[PDB]
Amino acid sequence: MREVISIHVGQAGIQIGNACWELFCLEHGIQPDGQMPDAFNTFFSETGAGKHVPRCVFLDLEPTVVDEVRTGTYRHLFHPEQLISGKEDAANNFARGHYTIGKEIVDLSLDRIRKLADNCTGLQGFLMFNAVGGGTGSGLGCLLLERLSVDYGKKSKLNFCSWPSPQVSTAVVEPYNSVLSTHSLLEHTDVAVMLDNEAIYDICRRNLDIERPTYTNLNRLIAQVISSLTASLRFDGALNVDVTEFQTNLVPYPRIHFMLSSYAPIISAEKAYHEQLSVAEITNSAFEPASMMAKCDPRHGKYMACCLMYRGDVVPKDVNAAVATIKTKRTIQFVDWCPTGFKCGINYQPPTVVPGGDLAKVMRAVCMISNSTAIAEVFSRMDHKFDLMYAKRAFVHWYVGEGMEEGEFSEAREDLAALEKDYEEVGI
Amino acid sequence: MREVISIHVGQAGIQIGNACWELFCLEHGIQPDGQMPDAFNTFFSETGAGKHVPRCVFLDLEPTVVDEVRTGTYRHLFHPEQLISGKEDAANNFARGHYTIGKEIVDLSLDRIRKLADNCTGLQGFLMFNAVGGGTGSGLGCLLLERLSVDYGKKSKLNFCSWPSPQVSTAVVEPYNSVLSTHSLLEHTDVAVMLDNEAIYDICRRNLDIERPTYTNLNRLIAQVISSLTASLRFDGALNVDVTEFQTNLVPYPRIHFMLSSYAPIISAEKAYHEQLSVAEITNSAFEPASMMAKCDPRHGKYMACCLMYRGDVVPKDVNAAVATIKTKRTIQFVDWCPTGFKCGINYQPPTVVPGGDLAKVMRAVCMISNSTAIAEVFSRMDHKFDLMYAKRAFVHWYVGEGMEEGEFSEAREDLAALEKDYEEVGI
Amino acid sequence: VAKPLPPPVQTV
Amino acid sequence: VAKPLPPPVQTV
Amino acid sequence: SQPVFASPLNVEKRRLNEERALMQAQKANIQLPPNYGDMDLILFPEGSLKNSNNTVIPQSHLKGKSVALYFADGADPKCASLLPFLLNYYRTMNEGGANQKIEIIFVSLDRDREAFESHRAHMPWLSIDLENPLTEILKRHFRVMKEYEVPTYGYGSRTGVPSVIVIGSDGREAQFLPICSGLEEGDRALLRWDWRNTKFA
Amino acid sequence: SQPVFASPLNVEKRRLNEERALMQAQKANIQLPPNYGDMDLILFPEGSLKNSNNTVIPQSHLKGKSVALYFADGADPKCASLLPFLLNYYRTMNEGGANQKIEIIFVSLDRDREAFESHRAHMPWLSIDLENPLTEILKRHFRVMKEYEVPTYGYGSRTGVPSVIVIGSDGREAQFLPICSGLEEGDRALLRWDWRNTKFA
Amino acid sequence: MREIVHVQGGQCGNQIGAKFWEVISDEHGIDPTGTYCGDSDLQLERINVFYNEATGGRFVPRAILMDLEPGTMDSVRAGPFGQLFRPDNFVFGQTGAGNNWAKGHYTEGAELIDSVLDVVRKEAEGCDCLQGFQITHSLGGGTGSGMGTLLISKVREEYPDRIMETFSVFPSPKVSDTVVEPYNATLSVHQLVENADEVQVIDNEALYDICFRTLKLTTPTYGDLNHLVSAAMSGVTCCLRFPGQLNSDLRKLAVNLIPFPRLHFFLIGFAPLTSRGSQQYRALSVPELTQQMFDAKNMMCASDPRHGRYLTASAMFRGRMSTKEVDEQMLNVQNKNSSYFVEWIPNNMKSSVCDIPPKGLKMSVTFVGNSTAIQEMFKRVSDQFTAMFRRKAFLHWYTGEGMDEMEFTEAESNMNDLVSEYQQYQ
Ligand SMILES: Nc1nc2c(ncn2[C@@H]2O[C@H](COP(=O)(O)OP(=O)(O)OP(=O)(O)O)[C@@H](O)[C@H]2O)c(=O)[nH]1
Ligand SMILES: Nc1nc2c(ncn2[C@@H]2O[C@H](COP(=O)(O)OP(=O)(O)OP(=O)(O)O)[C@@H](O)[C@H]2O)c(=O)[nH]1
Ligand SMILES: Nc1nc2c(ncn2[C@@H]2O[C@H](COP(=O)(O)OP(=O)(O)O)[C@@H](O)[C@H]2O)c(=O)[nH]1
Ligand SMILES: [Mg+2]
Ligand SMILES: [Mg+2]
Repeated sequence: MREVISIHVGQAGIQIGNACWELFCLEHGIQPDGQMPDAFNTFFSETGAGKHVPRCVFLDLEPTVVDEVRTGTYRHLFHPEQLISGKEDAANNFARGHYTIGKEIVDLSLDRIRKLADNCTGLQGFLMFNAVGGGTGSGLGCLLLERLSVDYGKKSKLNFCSWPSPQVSTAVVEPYNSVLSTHSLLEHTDVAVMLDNEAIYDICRRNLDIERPTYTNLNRLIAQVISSLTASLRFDGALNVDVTEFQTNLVPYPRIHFMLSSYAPIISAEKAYHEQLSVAEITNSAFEPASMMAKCDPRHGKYMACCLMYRGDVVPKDVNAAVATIKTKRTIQFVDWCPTGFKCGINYQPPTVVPGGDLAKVMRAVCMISNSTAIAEVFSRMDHKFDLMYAKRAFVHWYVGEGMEEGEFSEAREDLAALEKDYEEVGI
Repeated sequence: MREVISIHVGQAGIQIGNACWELFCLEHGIQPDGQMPDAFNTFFSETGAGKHVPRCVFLDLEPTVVDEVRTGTYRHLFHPEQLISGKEDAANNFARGHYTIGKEIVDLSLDRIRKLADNCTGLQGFLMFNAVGGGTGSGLGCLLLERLSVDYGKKSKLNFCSWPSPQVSTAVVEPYNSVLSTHSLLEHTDVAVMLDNEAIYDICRRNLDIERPTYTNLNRLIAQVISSLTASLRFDGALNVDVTEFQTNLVPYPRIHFMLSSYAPIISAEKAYHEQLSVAEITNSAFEPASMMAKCDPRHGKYMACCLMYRGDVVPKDVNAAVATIKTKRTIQFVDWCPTGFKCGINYQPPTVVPGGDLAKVMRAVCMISNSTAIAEVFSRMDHKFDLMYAKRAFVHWYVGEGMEEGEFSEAREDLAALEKDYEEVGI
Repeated sequence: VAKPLPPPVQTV
Repeated sequence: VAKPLPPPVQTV
Repeated sequence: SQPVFASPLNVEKRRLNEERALMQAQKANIQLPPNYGDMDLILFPEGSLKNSNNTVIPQSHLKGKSVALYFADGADPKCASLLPFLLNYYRTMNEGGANQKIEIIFVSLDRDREAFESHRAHMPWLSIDLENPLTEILKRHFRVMKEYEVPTYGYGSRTGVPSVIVIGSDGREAQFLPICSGLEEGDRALLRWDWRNTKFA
Repeated sequence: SQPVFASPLNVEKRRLNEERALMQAQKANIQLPPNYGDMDLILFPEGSLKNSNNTVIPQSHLKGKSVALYFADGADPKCASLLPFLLNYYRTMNEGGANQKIEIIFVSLDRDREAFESHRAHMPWLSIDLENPLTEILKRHFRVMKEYEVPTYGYGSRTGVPSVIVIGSDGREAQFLPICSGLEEGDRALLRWDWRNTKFA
Repeated sequence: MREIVHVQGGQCGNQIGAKFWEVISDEHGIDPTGTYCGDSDLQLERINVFYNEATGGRFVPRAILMDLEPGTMDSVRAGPFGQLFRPDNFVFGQTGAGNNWAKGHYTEGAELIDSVLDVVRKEAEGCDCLQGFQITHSLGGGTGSGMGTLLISKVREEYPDRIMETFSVFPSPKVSDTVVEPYNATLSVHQLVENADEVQVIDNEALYDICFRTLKLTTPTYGDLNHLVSAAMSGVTCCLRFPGQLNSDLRKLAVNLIPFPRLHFFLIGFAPLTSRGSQQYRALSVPELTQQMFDAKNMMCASDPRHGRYLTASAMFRGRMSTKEVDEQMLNVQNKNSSYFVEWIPNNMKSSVCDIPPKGLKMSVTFVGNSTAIQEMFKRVSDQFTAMFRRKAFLHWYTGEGMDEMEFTEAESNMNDLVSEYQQYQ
């Protein structure tokens, strides 16, 4: 029982889960071929003579992101057909990932998801990694949520997105792709966690001291965040918590289901042996505005709920004293209709380190998945991006000429605008 | 429990921290890495496997003098962001330190002081070390008092100044930075110890008999001042004094909080073993009006209070005999509103011996933190320089250029004028 | 690359 | 440098 | 098998260990060939290391000390820039503390013996003689070179000279300090030395 | 590891100490490499020290003494000025008492044997002859030098010739007598010598 | 973290700064191929002030070589230590500026200034925060006086926060060459008063004065007297380049030596100096460097400090020394020689201590002071200028290439009032 299927769509989805499966195999003991020289049942199956295979469905339209995965070190670990590729790219078009090519690929991805679920004996939920602000992560990701809801309904379709940063973008059509993908990000997903490149960039400078980190070092931190989020599932904890309680004791009224991630400590090895790592200090660092992984400063806003993922040699009486210190802090605030908003969680196992990664051996870690009204502003900034492009129909011939009716831009606008009104009426 | 945080600012602040934190390291047994091969709690912490991180912030707008501790042996002792540096020096400009380039480094200084205060279970004082003769020590140091007095209100803030000497300046705009920075050390400072370089030069000349001493030798004796000051916070004794009781049994009416230091078992090994350095002789050399660490003669001022800190194999019967013989002499005089004017404190710990430095092995010590009305002359000597310079508006275009209005020069002189007027008013 | 496996966590 | 430790004082 | 497969150390240790496994099977339920973890290696021979006094120390003398290979050139401007800094790092860790922390083995890519000696005289940590084949073997093992006269086996260069790579007892790459690599921390990659968890056992 | 990590005396001390430590490690939950507090050596071998009658004495003779090395060069006007005051100080502070207080060991920085003997004939206390490697190893151990011929490893020079340096049992630096130093008092720094706290134990 | 960008203009400027990059190189162990020999942490930790990396390990100087001729910049390149500078940072110009100030400033220098400003914007703006600019030129020719001040004007408006330290070489008129020295000198001074933070006045005759009555040379050549200038250029920025007990900065000099913004013309000097048969006769202590740092001839400008007063003064000591002597000697010169020291500023001295002495020496010191005796340099050029000006001297070159008559009277006004402003504080 208790199986979690991970779905990765896009370049960023493949590369993030690339660090995830590296960390999962290194943690449980599975080598890059499958062999171990039933805690693995959450992310692996088991075939005969210890041939553990990940339950991933890596998905992209271009082959030049996934072909390296099937020719490098982890080519025999992964099942050869789970890595699904089309032939040409989505060209950063939503409509080319949703209205032209992709129908030849979703029939292959849904079938392999079907065999991946037949091997299960009770799925906790569909963990997902995508990149909103592109062609495959936006368009083909939206198509996957449409089909997964109608087929595999009443199941926990978690999502972890790569929402475009306020300043660093690496593209010009992400104002179009981000809010045109937020339909499935609002009506289909459940624990949609917002991540962006810029905030993990600033974390890597401040804590990890890396002045020049790359897509590797960001995906390592996201892999540790996912490892902490599914930690009582794989390992024994004093206060276990599953994906069902993330959807109940962290989520208000149903349309409000966007989170914001945080991790602590992300501190480097040269710093590591110089300071305390007590649970009161680590939740002070986890509640720092600069450690927020959305560039979405929570000093302005109101916390509706907060989920804490203490992990390691963590004593519960020290946890309750730590959250009492957080409650007595005046910088952060909680909404009036939430007396207790501090669902905690403890897993006994200390977090693992990859040999050669940027992190250090740490006794305790906290993953702080919080829902606030501050995250209205990450949609307010793309609201400003969209009406500055679409005011005179920019880049729309590329989308109408491939299948998209012109009004789909405008019903992406009150989909965002009702999202803003909903987040502003919660805190009253 | 029993923690004190030292706050070094200005280049003299780093160098005085190199000697003080050195002495605190030996006086509890910490090796240069930070490992002992709980008296240490006021100065160091406990970071797992014997690691001992100091409780300090080394703050400077110029990286050069904080880099020599970052590149010497003690990068591994100090936590590497407890040594906050900058890009451009304030450059002998109180305007630059307090309004212009100190307001970007003040964020990292207050964030680190907050982190250094969150691991405290009862904090006694902030031992700020600075030098009011220059740039960031006069500027950013003043602004750090403004931020500290508003977030930590009940907290006491001790302050070891390095007030300009009469005939030795090493800076010509020094009278401007001294007078303009009185308000930080008048309304946002609870203890203001006034030191100057010449008095240490004279003590090193006739007592230690080093004819040609360097600033590193000046940092020898000021290190011995804080060791006797925080002696009772760390080791047991017959009578103990904490920083609450220094600022109670010594400080009169709240504006008068300006004290003078006089350590006096200063001796070196060629003299040391020839004489009895017992309680009577070390306290007569303490009250001698040429061993003041101020270049300020007490023979024209009235002792309002005195704090003798005997430190070693000192018996309390000899303390009460020594306070009798200093009270029966006419050359030492007291204000009429003082029947009792001594807060004697004994620490059983012997003075820490100095291998390879300048002092010698002495079995007992004494340090005075005495408030007198003689200290109304260390500011009158700097009045004459300020009025001479500001008569012709000399050097003031450098001040007004970064946003320091010409008005503040007049009421900084007027604030020191009311400071002088307050001092002969007590002595009537 | 093929990273070395961490040592096994002995039960306590 | 680091010092040696003072000897313990036995009670009488 | 670590860090690569096509290196003289790996083929040589593989040959010795599975020859030992065949000998044990002949004098014998043993699996052939042995596991990589079961393989044991002497990383350095008897007379390969010399200190500043040019006296031979054995490989077992390096226990408990975080040791790193330093692939260096005498005439290279990056190596000549990095060397005083490595001297200061060696001092600042090996003076401040009761226990010795880090050792640095020196592997030379210098053109000839006398310039190797001139570069090595400025350097107080351990070194390997240039004409010894162990230097050439370590170059192929850790993939360090300036230009491809050395035939790589379909691989690439892990890094270029200068290189400070922390090494293990059986020859694995513990961690790479990125002096001149894709991460590019000149002067400050030495601070990434995790001497607590990199130990020569 | 005092005062200098990069000294031949300390690298020989380290090699001997952890060689012996490994020997009883295999002979016998022990700490390796041994810490410098438990590390031990002999600073002067059996045939090194030489008194005024040219008869050899060993190291254990200096128990209860305040022992200082005198690095000196005969042709130096520095040393020519310093020598009579060193003679006076040694004379009067060793004659005035019931216990022999200090002892001085002479290390030569002379041109040759004839100049060494001509300079040592004016000098009554102990000496180490120039052909001994002990003089050159002590020069590199305590960083006394007139001009950079011998490579110091990006490190300092404590003094130029001459100097009196009091020494400990394990080669530590007890205190520096500031003749040619950062303090600069010629023929007067000898009064800073305290013979109490620096005993050869 | 802080960078000085050196721009050298003119035949005098290029040759002086070629010695400056030679002495900064061996202060930093740099071989004349870019490689670094000799092992020291302190000789590279603050080398970013004058050198940049080149992804080959080559330390390349921050030199912005300029002269309106393919002349002395060919000799700088072909000579020793000439391969260090980038060939890109060698802006040539082929038309020639024939000792005429309006040539470099108005009519030929205005078509190459758009390229040397592009070079200095590529090389100085491409960092986090530059400390300032260092300009070396002579106000006697046409290139240094004309093109040099044109770049000075453009840099102060593009970066109106940074310190421009200018080691100007004023025309010393007692013994000199070219007949248009007063025209080029005065037409540059009325620009250096506004848009120049520091101007160190250097005269060739005083460099010969050191070379004859202090060093006892046989034939003082241009290379020897360019070496003495480079001593002062390295010594001022010593604390910016090495750690010390009492660190300083070019802004610390500016705030402690400029009582009013127009008065910023300093007398410079540098002397632990000695003759050939006297370094083994002369000691070395703080009083001995002090007495050869005030006296009469150590000044590199031909202005007697006794014929005036010191408004303010500073001393950049270098090397291992006691902090008591570096304070007491500045007091001792202050109270013993009180007539040559103004009173409306009390205690007119800055001292500052480097820990690393220069190569070979044990301790050195450089003077920069704001002595009011600098009025006798502007007066010694004004009395030559008005002599030529009354009968309309060598002028049809200046007027013919785009200068009206009002520029020359405006040149006389802003330099006559500079002497008058120095009168009010003497
Ligand atoms: N965290 C992270 N962000 C990435 C990564 N790759 C790209 N991004 C950012 O995410 C946005 C989406 O880029 P992609 O991941 O290439 O989009 P996609 O899902 O691959 O869609 P297609 O490019 O059409 O295949 C880009 O604008 C990048 O800024 C990655 O590997 N990790
Ligand atoms: N006690 C002591 N005083 C020092 C030391 N170094 C400098 N000073 C004094 O500090 C005074 C001036 O302050 P600065 O040294 O310029 O340091 P600062 O406060 O950072 O000023 P800026 O560097 O210009 O920003 C001088 O009068 C010196 O006497 C030192 O090491 N110990
Ligand atoms: N110190 C020094 N002065 C020089 C040098 N060359 C020329 N001069 C002086 O500079 C003046 C001529 O100006 P110059 O800079 O050569 O002309 P420019 O090239 O047009 O700027 C003459 O009075 C020379 O004395 C030199 O190499 N060093
Ligand atoms: Mg793509
Ligand atoms: Mg400063």
